[PDB]
Amino acid sequence: SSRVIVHVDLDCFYAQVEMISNPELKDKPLGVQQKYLVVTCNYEARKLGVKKLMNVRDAKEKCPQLVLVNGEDLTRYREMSYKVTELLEEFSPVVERLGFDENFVDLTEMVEKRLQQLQSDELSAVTVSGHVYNNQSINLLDVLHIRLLVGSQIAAEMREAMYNQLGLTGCAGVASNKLLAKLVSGVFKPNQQTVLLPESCQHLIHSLNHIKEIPGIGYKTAKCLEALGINSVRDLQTFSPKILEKELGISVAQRIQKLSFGEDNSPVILSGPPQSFSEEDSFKKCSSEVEAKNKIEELLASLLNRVCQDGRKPHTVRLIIRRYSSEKHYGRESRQCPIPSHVIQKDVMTPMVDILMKLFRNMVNVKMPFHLTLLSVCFCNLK
DNA sequence: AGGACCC
DNA sequence: GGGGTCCT
Ligand SMILES: Nc1ccn([C@H]2C[C@H](O)[C@@H](COP(=O)(O)OP(=O)(O)OP(=O)(O)O)O2)c(=O)n1
Ligand SMILES: [Mg+2]
Ligand SMILES: [Mg+2]
Ligand SMILES: [Mg+2]
Ligand code: NA
Repeated sequence: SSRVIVHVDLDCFYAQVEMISNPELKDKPLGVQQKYLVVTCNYEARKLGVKKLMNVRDAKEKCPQLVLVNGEDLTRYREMSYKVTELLEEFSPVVERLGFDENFVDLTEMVEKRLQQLQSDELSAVTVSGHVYNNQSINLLDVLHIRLLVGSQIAAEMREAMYNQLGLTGCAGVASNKLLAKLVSGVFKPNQQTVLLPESCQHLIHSLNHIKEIPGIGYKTAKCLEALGINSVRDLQTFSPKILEKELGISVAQRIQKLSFGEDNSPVILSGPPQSFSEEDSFKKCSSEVEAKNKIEELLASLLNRVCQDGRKPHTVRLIIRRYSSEKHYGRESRQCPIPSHVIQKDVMTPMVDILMKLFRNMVNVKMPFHLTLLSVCFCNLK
């Protein structure tokens, strides 16, 4: 039952894609901009003080000569992200995506099949590729260490193929489960890889300084733990299971406390094609109102091409909006409805827009002043 | 339809 | 910001 899981995580992904298109940017500090946001930047910019998700002002001041490129259209990042998953799928079919630039692959079978092929006296020649977390000593007679080192060799083949075939560099983490592979993959960056031997697990988990650093504990849950006086990984590990459940539900409570020890039994699952296709536009009060028709028509036009290009067809459409002000929860609202079977045919635009516009009015009272900062359209329930 | 999480 | 996943 012991697995060897690899987590691959590309370097500064959007900036990396822009640097490749336009090598004139290869040596300049570079930031990818969406509205007033520097969503990410290359490693030249992270030297000069720029952070991911820093607004343009803080970043131009921290680095005046920061070159900026617009990254609001994700089409190119999207396309590259699938070329990566597809290439990893040649190694093992079951690849799980997490966002546009991370993949997990279960290497156990590949590892076992490579071990099956080594003769008695070349087992002792097995070596690591890249870093060993916490510099831990290898024990060549420990079969778990052996299988992890073969895992590290496979990861280095995957990184070399991504570079040689797609021009992309990234990091990899090899460990016994997904949580640990993903934590260890960030230890040496950019463009490096690390393997976690089982004895250093507690060390890696206790190296985190904030409980939100655990994948699966987000903004909301962390705020609730903070309020319970839970602040370190160890505070979570040792806190009352009963009380935790009462304050967060058997579900959230029991999975996070498990994660706090480094335990994660979830399988790597095959992502395959996408479950939804969406586009959004953000703006400052631009919409009020029914020119949204324009706005909604443009989203729709690009979305229609994507779903067309996909070749499965969608059966539900949804419209998402967001309303202006204030310090409270500015949550989104939406309306969905099925797409008429006759329309399921890829004129199209006109009845698709009529539908969206109806969903629009259902949400917004057109008789008073509107109040909108976001329009989004989603196609889903693909079939 | 909303919400939590991820990138 | 501009995307995604799955759950209640
Ligand atoms: N809240 C977020 C997080 C990420 N991204 C985008 C920008 C990144 O280029 C890409 C990958 O996210 P990562 O967190 O892996 O960030 P990077 O790949 O840019 O940097 P690193 O080298 O730290 O992985 O997803 C985004 O738009 N919004
Ligand atoms: Mg990442
Ligand atoms: Mg990355
Ligand atoms: Mg991915
Ligand atoms: Na987290």
